[PDB]
Amino acid sequence: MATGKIVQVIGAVVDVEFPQDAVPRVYDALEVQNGNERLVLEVQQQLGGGIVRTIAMGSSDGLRRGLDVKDLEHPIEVPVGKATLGRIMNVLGEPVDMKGEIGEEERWAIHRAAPSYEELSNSQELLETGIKVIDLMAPFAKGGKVGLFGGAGVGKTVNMMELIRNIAIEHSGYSVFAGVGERTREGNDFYHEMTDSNVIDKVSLVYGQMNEPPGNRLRVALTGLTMAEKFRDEGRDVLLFVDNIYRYTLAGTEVSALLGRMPSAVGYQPTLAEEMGVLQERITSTKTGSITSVQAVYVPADDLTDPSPATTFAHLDATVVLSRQIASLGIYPAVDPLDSTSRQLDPLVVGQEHYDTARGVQSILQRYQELKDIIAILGMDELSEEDKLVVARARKIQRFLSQPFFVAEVFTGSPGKYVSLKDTIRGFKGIMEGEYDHLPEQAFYMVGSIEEAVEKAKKL
Amino acid sequence: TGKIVQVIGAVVDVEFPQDAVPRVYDALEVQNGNERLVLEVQQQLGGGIVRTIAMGSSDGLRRGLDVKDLEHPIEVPVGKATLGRIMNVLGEPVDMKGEIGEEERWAIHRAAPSYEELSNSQELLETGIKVIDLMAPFAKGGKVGLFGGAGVGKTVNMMELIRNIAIEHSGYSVFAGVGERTREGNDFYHEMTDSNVIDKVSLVYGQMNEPPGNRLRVALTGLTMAEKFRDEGRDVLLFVDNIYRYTLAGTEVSALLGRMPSAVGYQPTLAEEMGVLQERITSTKTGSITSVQAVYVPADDLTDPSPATTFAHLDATVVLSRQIASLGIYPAVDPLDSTSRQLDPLVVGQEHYDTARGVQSILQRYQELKDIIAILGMDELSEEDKLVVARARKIQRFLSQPFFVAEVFTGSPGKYVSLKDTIRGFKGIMEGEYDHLPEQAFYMVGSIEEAVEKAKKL
Amino acid sequence: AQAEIEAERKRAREELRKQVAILAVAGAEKIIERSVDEAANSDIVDKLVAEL
Amino acid sequence: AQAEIEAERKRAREELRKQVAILAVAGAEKIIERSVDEAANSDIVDKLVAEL
Amino acid sequence: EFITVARPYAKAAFDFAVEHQSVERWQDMLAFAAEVTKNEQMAELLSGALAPETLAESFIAVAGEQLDENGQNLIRVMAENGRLNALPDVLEQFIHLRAVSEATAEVDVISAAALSEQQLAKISAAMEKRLSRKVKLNAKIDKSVMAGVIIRAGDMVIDGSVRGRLERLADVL
Amino acid sequence: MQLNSTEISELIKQRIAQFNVVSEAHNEGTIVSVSDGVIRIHGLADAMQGEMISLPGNRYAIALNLERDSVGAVVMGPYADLAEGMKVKATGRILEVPVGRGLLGRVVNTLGAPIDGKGPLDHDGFSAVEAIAPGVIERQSVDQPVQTGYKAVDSMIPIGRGQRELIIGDRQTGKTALAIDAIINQRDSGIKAIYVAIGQKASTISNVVRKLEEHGALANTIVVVATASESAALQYLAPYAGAAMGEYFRDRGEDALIIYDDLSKQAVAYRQISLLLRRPPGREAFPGDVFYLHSRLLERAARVNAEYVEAFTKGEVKGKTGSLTALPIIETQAGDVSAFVPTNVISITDGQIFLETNLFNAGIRPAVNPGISVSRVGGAAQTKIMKKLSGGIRTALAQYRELAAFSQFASDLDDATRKQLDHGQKVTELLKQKQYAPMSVAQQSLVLFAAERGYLADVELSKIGSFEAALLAYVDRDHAPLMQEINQTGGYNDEIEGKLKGILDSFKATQSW
Amino acid sequence: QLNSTEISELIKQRIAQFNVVSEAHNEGTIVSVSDGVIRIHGLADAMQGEMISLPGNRYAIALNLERDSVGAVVMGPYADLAEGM
Ligand SMILES: Nc1ncnc2c1ncn2[C@@H]1O[C@H](COP(=O)(O)OP(=O)(O)OP(=O)(O)O)[C@@H](O)[C@H]1O
Ligand SMILES: Nc1ncnc2c1ncn2[C@@H]1O[C@H](COP(=O)(O)OP(=O)(O)OP(=O)(O)O)[C@@H](O)[C@H]1O
Ligand SMILES: Nc1ncnc2c1ncn2[C@@H]1O[C@H](COP(=O)(O)OP(=O)(O)O)[C@@H](O)[C@H]1O
Ligand SMILES: [Mg+2]
Ligand SMILES: [Mg+2]
Ligand SMILES: [Mg+2]
Repeated sequence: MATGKIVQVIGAVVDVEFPQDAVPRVYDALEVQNGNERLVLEVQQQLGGGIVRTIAMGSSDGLRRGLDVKDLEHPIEVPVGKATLGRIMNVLGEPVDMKGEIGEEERWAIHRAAPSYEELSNSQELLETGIKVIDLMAPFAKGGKVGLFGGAGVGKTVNMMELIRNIAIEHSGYSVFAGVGERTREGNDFYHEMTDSNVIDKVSLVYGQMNEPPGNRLRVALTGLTMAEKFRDEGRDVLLFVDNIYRYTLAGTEVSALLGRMPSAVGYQPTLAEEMGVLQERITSTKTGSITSVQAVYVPADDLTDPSPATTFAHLDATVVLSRQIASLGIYPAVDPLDSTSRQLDPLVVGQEHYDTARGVQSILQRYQELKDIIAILGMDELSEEDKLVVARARKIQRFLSQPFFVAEVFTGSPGKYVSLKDTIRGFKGIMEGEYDHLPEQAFYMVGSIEEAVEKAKKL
Repeated sequence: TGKIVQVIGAVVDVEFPQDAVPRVYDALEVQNGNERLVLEVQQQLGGGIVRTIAMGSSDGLRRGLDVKDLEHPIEVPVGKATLGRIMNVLGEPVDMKGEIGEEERWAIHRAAPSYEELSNSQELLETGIKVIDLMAPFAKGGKVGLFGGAGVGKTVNMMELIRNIAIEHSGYSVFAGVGERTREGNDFYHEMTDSNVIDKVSLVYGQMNEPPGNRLRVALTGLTMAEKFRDEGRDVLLFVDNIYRYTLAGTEVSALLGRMPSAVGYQPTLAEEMGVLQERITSTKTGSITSVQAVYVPADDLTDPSPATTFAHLDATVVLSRQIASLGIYPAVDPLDSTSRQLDPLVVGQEHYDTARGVQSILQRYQELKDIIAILGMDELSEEDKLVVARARKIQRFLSQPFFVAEVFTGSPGKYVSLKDTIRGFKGIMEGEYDHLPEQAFYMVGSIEEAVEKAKKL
Repeated sequence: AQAEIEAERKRAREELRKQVAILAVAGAEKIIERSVDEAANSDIVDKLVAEL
Repeated sequence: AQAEIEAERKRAREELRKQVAILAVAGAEKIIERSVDEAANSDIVDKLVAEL
Repeated sequence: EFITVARPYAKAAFDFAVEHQSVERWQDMLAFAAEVTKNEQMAELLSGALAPETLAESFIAVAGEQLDENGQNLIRVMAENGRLNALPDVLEQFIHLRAVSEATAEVDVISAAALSEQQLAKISAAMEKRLSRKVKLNAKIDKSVMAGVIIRAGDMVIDGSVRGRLERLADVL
Repeated sequence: MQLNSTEISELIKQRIAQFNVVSEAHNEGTIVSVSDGVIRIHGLADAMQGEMISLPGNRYAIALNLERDSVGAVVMGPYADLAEGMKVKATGRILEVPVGRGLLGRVVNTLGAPIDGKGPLDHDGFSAVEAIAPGVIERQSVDQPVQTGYKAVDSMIPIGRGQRELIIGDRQTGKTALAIDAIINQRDSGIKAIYVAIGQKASTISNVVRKLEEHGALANTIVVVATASESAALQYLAPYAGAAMGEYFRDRGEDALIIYDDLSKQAVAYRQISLLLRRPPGREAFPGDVFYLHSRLLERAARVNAEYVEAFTKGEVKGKTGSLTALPIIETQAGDVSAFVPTNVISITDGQIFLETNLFNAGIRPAVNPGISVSRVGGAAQTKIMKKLSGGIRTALAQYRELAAFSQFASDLDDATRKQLDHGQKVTELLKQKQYAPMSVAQQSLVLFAAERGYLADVELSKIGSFEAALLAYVDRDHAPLMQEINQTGGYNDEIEGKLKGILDSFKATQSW
Repeated sequence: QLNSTEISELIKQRIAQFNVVSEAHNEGTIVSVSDGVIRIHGLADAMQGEMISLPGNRYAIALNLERDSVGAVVMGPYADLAEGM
């Protein structure tokens, strides 16, 4: 029987009054008929007597004051396990690929506590990406968390596509893709990319697109985490890709004002750090299984000061910062070496060879960033000859960090390149010393290995 | 019939029997001591309460005063009976002459003309000012806006536009003083009467001393008179003394009306309040209104919401810069920000368009060089960059001009310049015909002949 | 063309004066649901010519 | 110009529709109020309470 | 208006009156508590800054009829929260709750004439069929109705009038 | 003419015959307050959110706040005549607009009532103003061109059929000019056009419609208007009415191009509505759900696969993919992209075109900044000839600007740097283009072939413009069959390169600039 | 005009016997749960910074002593708490 009644509808937030002895628990699901369509509500707050404030998992349009609401005595539960592979699902775990019923054996609540302190692991096995700047400057480890920071239009999506192509096909294990707040076009293109390359059988996709109401976006990320946690607790090693962590926080901001909370900072909800931590602390590798995750992070107006990116910085292990200052020059991947960093970049993992190479590159680029200001007004003739040589070799290293990517074939009209870590280290050593002092700057731009930059120089 | 129940600043709440509640924008009336006060209805609250703005000083009002419900909005005299007379927001005569011989009264709240009625026109209207009709020329029946901060010459420029246009033009004119200096209204009134041009001009004055309701509604009063002359089929000139004061008088009352603040504390209705006023100032297939408006820019912030909203509503925009004015270049027009719908090769023709874009390009390049010049000095520049600077400085000086209303300030006779002389002069400067004259030769000269005659005596 | 259509306009007004009476009676009978042989056609014709 | 005149034609037609309809129902109000009958009023009630 | 803050008290009072089988007395008591609220001098006192308990005891002093320890305590509760001016709206919601509980509806019928009373028998039967409640009629004659009748029940209306039908057809431009 | 008015008088007589006498039943409320276009209604227990509420006269309101004991609603029209105690009836209806092919060449308001005065509409029924976009499985990848006719945009920033491309910049930088040129160029491409005007002054709309009428574009275009005089509820809905009209073509295998003008003024009207309804302000005083507003507006523009079209048309149309392309316009105050509305719209769209004042004053018009401008869909949107040539242009030009900055005080210039700087200046000069002068595919391809094969290299810079004009005239008179081949196919081959090489060699020898 | 803990069954309790102070000051009931904060009715002897014991061997710190209720912050998982505890 249905036992509650809608008493307000303001925007996406619905208030329901139940009898005072059967009030729904927090995060319980509720059900109502919005005409023909069934609608689900998630309980956020218990307030007053018998009244609960809820977020609609769907459009509020057509709701009336007075509609009977059924009390489902569980939170939102989603299908998990092998049945999800090759399927596209919405936030509620319903198929949206037309292929038919999921056919699950088990369903899990999307709300659950993080692993306890005793369960964590520190198995920092190095992982190669095949990308120059990432493998040198910000080396991955299996089971770690990676963040691709950047404002709009800097390369987060194609970088994540390149990483998917390289590791995810080679991984030999299941993968979960959470399209949090994603463009619908891009989800379609990714689905057909995975189907045509015939790897879709190993991946399960959860999509909450931009057009959907705030609740769907707010909880789709937790649905994806729940599937990844199901595969982890089996003992498998899984890859988790998140389209954009920022839009989860933004949906929280949308609902927060209507949930009666006073605002804080730059419009953000007061609970920003709590919500971020509660999501992020579930994405970890335990002693039973490992989750490796790549997360794209929107940076509003490239202001890395803004509370959402500034807050997410603390939760990651490797952080790659994509800068529009570099992207304006068209030199993709546009990774900033002076801002990107990783926990794995110390000699006890990387070895002294790799550590020394990376620190040398960082020092050279920092020095050049200082010299460039002198040049801009006083002119390069005013420098020391040592500083002139440093400027030259730094301006070469800057272009050598560029790499043509497979996935960007359409954009660059040229074939993409893959490079090993050993060859990358040798190339940067070669530029730091004299071996290539004589090549022009343009001979390095979007080349590939150092062994073919000489070839572009001969062509230039 | 009504009872006053609250008085908060300019806002008065009145209770009426629930079967008789006044409509929105109805005029109410209350006796305040030894005088009559009009209130205009803004909102209907619940339970027969109605919220109104006082068209006068609200001090001395008690609660519990009996209020009379007039059955109509504020209605003002219109037509030729208003010509040559000074009137208040309520349409009352404010000059010491007798009553206005009205034949008809119009409600000041009206709808804008329909899309079907609007008319296009491309007739360029000449002005005596070099920079305005070079950089931002405007047509008969269009809108012109003068944007500027405090004390940069909006009024002086508008007075030159009056002198030239509204005296070579033959039809009627309406001048609306909105929240500006009373001294300037009296000065304008007299110099109109001394010139015996007053009998072509209707003047409505809502100056700063007035309480907020008057400054709020006086602009609509002026528009109502201008619409009467337009609908008669005439060609009319409308001058608005400061449009910004209308939005500011909205801001002052908005909080007392119980409306949440927006943006920089503006009323949430800012765009609609400005739009409904601005859309009524339009030329029509029956008759044409030409409009010049001063637009005050608070704290010189051209990105403030009020100037920003005003920019979309105008056909020609002239932006006055304090930084130029402090050089003493008058009129202080910024040619890199001033712009017009009419600067288009089809309407102006190719020579004018090419000259304007050349001037614009050289001045932009000079802006690009000034940051180099500030640190290094000019000696580091290239020999072509030095020529760009040498010509840009002369262009900046040649945009200056003596005004007749500025005869009292400068002490030197005013100048009227034909458009052909402007195009010829700037084309000559950019082509380098005058590269041998000093900069001082170009400052405050009417025409290029006067520049060469000044150059002979340096 | 404006002059042409104005002449036809006054002609059409003369024609429609009759038709509007059929609107009056048909609307009265449809609105009152059943039919009614009302007598006082003076009111019909008074409106019919007066406002037109 | 010619297509303009054929647009103006429709603009002329619609206004006449509007005029005749409004003035006809203005006449019909007079006609119907003057033609009220108690049996017809009772038949309106007997209709609506039969469907209600 | 006080409706939203009056609802909780109205429910509590009706529930209590149901338990103690005193609904009728409570109605006649709330009528008096609402009527004292309307008096001039008492209204001035209610708008004052008296501490809750002093106001409550003065009000209870004027409200002598009130059943001690039940209605007077309701006054004390409302005086803690300063809702006494809501009493005209704490009443009438009590009446609404009573009418719902008694499954009874006032329904209104407006016509160009005094209806034939046989028509009213049919109308009352029809309303007791449309709504599963006993229906009290308090019909009216109205000049605005050209002919026919308007039936109004709660916030539902069934327009059978000639006026409404005309202005419904005149809409068909 | 007017005898046909007697015939339509018979039509009025038959209105009575078609009318229905049955008494309906409806839910009722009373207006309890009126202020600034917002009304509070007591009653209406059965009102739904987003429902049309009907007022005295022929006026409507949209129910937005369904609070306890009151409904808050916004009036879609002049509100000042409404009064407290007026009865109000709740319909069952959501808002719908007329839609169909007859709308083309008409100017209509946000409710779809014609305002051009060209008589009543012809239309194919009504469609809901608020509607959900096609899901992931129902879309198809964007891989067809929509030609702008501008060298800069079509070369550097290609727009595909189904893309959302933001036009962003400060005031008076050419934002509207670009969009109406994009409309004008569709006069013969088969793509239908919709121009939505939010908050503009009506005479500006009349002028833009006049320009559309001087060219051949008006017959292919729907103009939807909500002027600055109209209520904030008639604004803020106009984009959705335009979107419904675009969707009619999208869901029948036809292409539509919709230009939302000043999405920012939609945001401003929505802020007015939200503050008058006392909803809590967020950042910069906008409500929090403004992102949801713009995102659900812009996610409707999509390319749908043939299966969805067949299902929608019930088999009447088979094998055809429909597309709706959106070109929203945003105004920045001082190039400040960090404002709330610009950040949201930049997050949503598939790219942006930055127009900026420094380039415009320098005479670079259209003032497209090659560095901060981008198109996510990419060469997939271009024809093969334009793809092949244009790939190099935009990144080469951006690095040209960097190199010029670094060079500004270097006196010795190495030959590689000198080549880059000279080429960058000549390409920068080449992309300037006059208003209302769109260029076909063959013309753009020819001029880019002149640039990328170095035929410009020796040509002195001011003469580059006359070089382009003379080359177009020469090729139009002498080599038109190749222009037809390129415009129709868009193909590119070794014989195409050879024929273009021969044409450039022959022009540069025989002709004069 | 808005409600401040004016809920039907508490009001009915007071109507029956206004002097509910007869019940012990030591205890109270949860009347709201949201975002880790709970509002408690009762606890007349609560004091600033006092530990309040919750079911499940949990605690909350009393931070707002208000004229009708105590606002307390839960020192652990809170999502299972319910009004009437
Ligand atoms: N053309 C001019 N020649 C010389 N001086 C001028 C000229 N225009 C303005 N000024 C100087 O600027 C002063 C202020 O001018 P004006 O009153 O027109 O400014 P405004 O911008 O309209 O000011 P406000 O905002 O205070 O009304 C004049 O009194 C005069 O000293
Ligand atoms: N390609 C071009 N070449 C030359 N002039 C141009 C070009 N494009 C636009 N213009 C001119 O620039 C001016 C402003 O153009 P437009 O109205 O399109 O700008 P906008 O950014 O949309 O303006 P607003 O903020 O007023 O709506 C006009 O005078 C127009 O003629
Ligand atoms: N490695 C690359 N090669 C070529 N183009 C790139 C590369 N990285 C980014 N881009 C350019 O950047 C555009 C947008 O990048 P994308 O990752 O889709 O943006 P966002 O980071 O906002 O998701 C691409 O369409 C392309 O034009
Ligand atoms: Mg990305
Ligand atoms: Mg002044
Ligand atoms: Mg524009």
